[PDB]
Amino acid sequence: GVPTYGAIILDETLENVLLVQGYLAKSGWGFPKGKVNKEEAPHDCAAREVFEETGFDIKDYICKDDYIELRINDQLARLYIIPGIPKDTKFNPKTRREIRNIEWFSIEKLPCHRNDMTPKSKLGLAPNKFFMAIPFIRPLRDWLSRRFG
Ligand SMILES: Cn1cc(C(=O)NCc2ccc(Cl)cc2)cn1
Repeated sequence: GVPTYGAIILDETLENVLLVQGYLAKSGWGFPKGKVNKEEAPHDCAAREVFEETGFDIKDYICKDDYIELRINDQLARLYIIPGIPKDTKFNPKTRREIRNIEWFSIEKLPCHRNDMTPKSKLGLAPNKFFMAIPFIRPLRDWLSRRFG
Protein backbone atom coordinates (compact mmCIF):
# COMPACT_ATOMS: atom_id res chain seq x y z
CA GLY A 1 0.00 0.00 0.00
CA VAL A 2 0.98 3.63 -0.48
CA PRO A 3 2.92 5.06 2.55
CA THR A 4 1.18 7.70 4.72
CA TYR A 5 2.81 10.59 6.50
CA GLY A 6 1.61 13.09 9.09
CA ALA A 7 2.28 14.39 12.59
CA ILE A 8 1.84 13.94 16.25
CA ILE A 9 1.48 17.45 17.55
CA LEU A 10 1.91 18.06 21.23
CA ASP A 11 1.35 21.12 23.31
CA GLU A 12 3.85 22.87 25.47
CA THR A 13 3.18 20.73 28.53
CA LEU A 14 3.71 17.51 26.54
CA GLU A 15 0.42 16.31 28.19
CA ASN A 16 -1.85 16.70 25.16
CA VAL A 17 -1.91 15.61 21.55
CA LEU A 18 -3.87 16.94 18.59
CA LEU A 19 -6.27 14.51 16.93
CA VAL A 20 -8.65 15.06 14.03
CA GLN A 21 -12.02 13.44 13.35
CA GLY A 22 -13.06 12.56 9.81
CA TYR A 23 -16.24 11.22 8.27
CA LEU A 24 -17.66 7.85 7.30
CA ALA A 25 -14.84 5.23 7.20
CA LYS A 26 -12.63 7.84 8.88
CA SER A 27 -15.32 8.79 11.38
CA GLY A 28 -13.19 8.30 14.57
CA TRP A 29 -10.27 10.25 15.92
CA GLY A 30 -6.75 9.89 14.57
CA PHE A 31 -3.52 11.73 13.96
CA PRO A 32 -3.46 13.99 10.87
CA LYS A 33 -1.90 12.11 8.00
CA GLY A 34 -2.40 11.06 4.40
CA LYS A 35 -1.05 9.30 1.34
CA VAL A 36 2.23 10.34 -0.27
CA ASN A 37 2.01 11.75 -3.87
CA LYS A 38 4.41 10.52 -6.69
CA GLU A 39 7.97 11.93 -6.22
CA GLU A 40 6.97 13.77 -2.93
CA ALA A 41 9.45 13.64 -0.06
CA PRO A 42 8.19 12.22 3.29
CA HIS A 43 8.59 15.59 5.17
CA ASP A 44 6.71 17.43 2.48
CA CYS A 45 3.82 14.96 2.47
CA ALA A 46 3.57 15.24 6.30
CA ALA A 47 3.40 18.99 6.16
CA ARG A 48 0.97 19.00 3.30
CA GLU A 49 -1.43 16.54 4.90
CA VAL A 50 -1.19 18.27 8.27
CA PHE A 51 -1.79 21.70 6.79
CA GLU A 52 -4.82 20.38 4.74
CA GLU A 53 -6.36 18.73 7.80
CA THR A 54 -5.54 21.30 10.53
CA GLY A 55 -4.51 24.58 8.93
CA PHE A 56 -1.23 24.46 10.90
CA ASP A 57 2.09 24.45 9.06
CA ILE A 58 4.69 22.19 10.63
CA LYS A 59 7.32 22.64 7.98
CA ASP A 60 9.61 24.94 10.16
CA TYR A 61 9.22 22.44 13.09
CA ILE A 62 9.83 19.00 11.63
CA CYS A 63 12.87 17.18 12.84
CA LYS A 64 14.09 14.52 10.45
CA ASP A 65 14.83 11.81 12.93
CA ASP A 66 11.91 12.52 15.26
CA TYR A 67 9.02 10.30 14.21
CA ILE A 68 7.07 7.08 14.99
CA GLU A 69 6.63 4.64 12.11
CA LEU A 70 4.31 1.68 12.08
CA ARG A 71 3.59 -0.93 9.46
CA ILE A 72 0.06 -2.02 9.71
CA ASN A 73 -1.17 -4.64 7.24
CA ASP A 74 1.73 -4.01 5.03
CA GLN A 75 1.19 -0.17 4.78
CA LEU A 76 3.72 2.10 6.38
CA ALA A 77 2.53 5.19 8.48
CA ARG A 78 5.12 7.65 9.70
CA LEU A 79 4.15 10.49 12.05
CA TYR A 80 6.65 13.17 12.79
CA ILE A 81 6.69 14.28 16.38
CA ILE A 82 6.04 18.02 16.80
CA PRO A 83 6.09 19.25 20.46
CA GLY A 84 5.53 22.51 21.92
CA ILE A 85 2.66 23.85 19.88
CA PRO A 86 0.51 26.26 22.02
CA LYS A 87 -2.91 24.95 23.05
CA ASP A 88 -4.48 28.26 21.99
CA THR A 89 -3.37 27.74 18.36
CA LYS A 90 -6.37 28.10 15.97
CA PHE A 91 -6.71 25.05 13.81
CA ASN A 92 -9.08 25.00 10.86
CA PRO A 93 -9.10 22.45 8.14
CA LYS A 94 -8.99 23.47 4.51
CA THR A 95 -10.70 20.22 3.76
CA ARG A 96 -13.94 20.73 5.73
CA ARG A 97 -15.72 18.10 3.64
CA GLU A 98 -13.12 15.70 5.11
CA ILE A 99 -12.59 16.88 8.75
CA ARG A 100 -15.38 17.16 11.27
CA ASN A 101 -13.49 18.39 14.28
CA ILE A 102 -10.02 18.90 15.65
CA GLU A 103 -9.27 18.56 19.37
CA TRP A 104 -6.63 18.23 21.98
CA PHE A 105 -6.64 15.01 23.98
CA SER A 106 -4.85 14.14 27.17
CA ILE A 107 -2.21 11.55 26.38
CA GLU A 108 -2.53 9.86 29.71
CA LYS A 109 -6.30 9.34 29.20
CA LEU A 110 -6.11 7.94 25.63
CA PRO A 111 -6.30 4.18 25.32
CA CYS A 112 -3.24 2.26 24.15
CA HIS A 113 -5.31 -0.87 23.18
CA ARG A 114 -8.97 -1.61 22.58
CA ASN A 115 -10.93 -3.69 25.07
CA ASP A 116 -11.77 -7.28 24.35
CA MET A 117 -15.34 -8.70 24.86
CA THR A 118 -14.40 -11.40 27.46
CA PRO A 119 -17.32 -10.23 29.68
CA LYS A 120 -19.58 -11.55 26.82
CA SER A 121 -17.37 -14.69 25.90
CA LYS A 122 -17.18 -13.29 22.39
CA LEU A 123 -13.97 -12.94 20.30
CA GLY A 124 -12.64 -9.72 19.03
CA LEU A 125 -12.43 -6.12 20.20
CA ALA A 126 -15.05 -3.57 21.20
CA PRO A 127 -15.40 -0.50 19.01
CA ASN A 128 -13.33 2.48 20.13
CA LYS A 129 -13.44 5.91 18.61
CA PHE A 130 -9.67 6.23 18.98
CA PHE A 131 -8.99 3.09 16.85
CA MET A 132 -6.63 4.81 14.37
CA ALA A 133 -4.63 6.59 17.10
CA ILE A 134 -4.32 3.68 19.44
CA PRO A 135 -1.34 1.85 17.71
CA PHE A 136 0.80 4.99 18.17
CA ILE A 137 0.08 5.65 21.84
CA ARG A 138 2.44 3.27 23.61
CA PRO A 139 5.26 3.97 21.15
CA LEU A 140 4.67 7.73 21.75
CA ARG A 141 4.70 7.44 25.51
CA ASP A 142 7.97 5.41 25.26
CA TRP A 143 9.47 7.91 22.87
CA LEU A 144 8.63 10.89 25.15
CA SER A 145 10.14 9.08 28.20
CA ARG A 146 13.39 8.44 26.35
CA ARG A 147 13.68 11.92 24.66
CA PHE A 148 12.49 14.07 27.66
CA GLY A 149 11.96 12.13 30.94
C1 LIG B 1 -10.27 3.88 9.12
N1 LIG B 1 -10.06 5.13 9.84
C2 LIG B 1 -9.14 6.08 9.59
C3 LIG B 1 -9.32 7.09 10.55
C4 LIG B 1 -8.53 8.33 10.65
O1 LIG B 1 -7.48 8.47 9.99
N2 LIG B 1 -8.97 9.29 11.47
C5 LIG B 1 -8.35 10.62 11.52
C6 LIG B 1 -8.35 11.32 10.18
C7 LIG B 1 -7.17 11.59 9.51
C8 LIG B 1 -7.18 12.22 8.28
C9 LIG B 1 -8.38 12.59 7.73
CL1 LIG B 1 -8.42 13.39 6.18
C10 LIG B 1 -9.57 12.33 8.37
C11 LIG B 1 -9.55 11.71 9.60
C12 LIG B 1 -10.39 6.63 11.33
N3 LIG B 1 -10.82 5.45 10.90
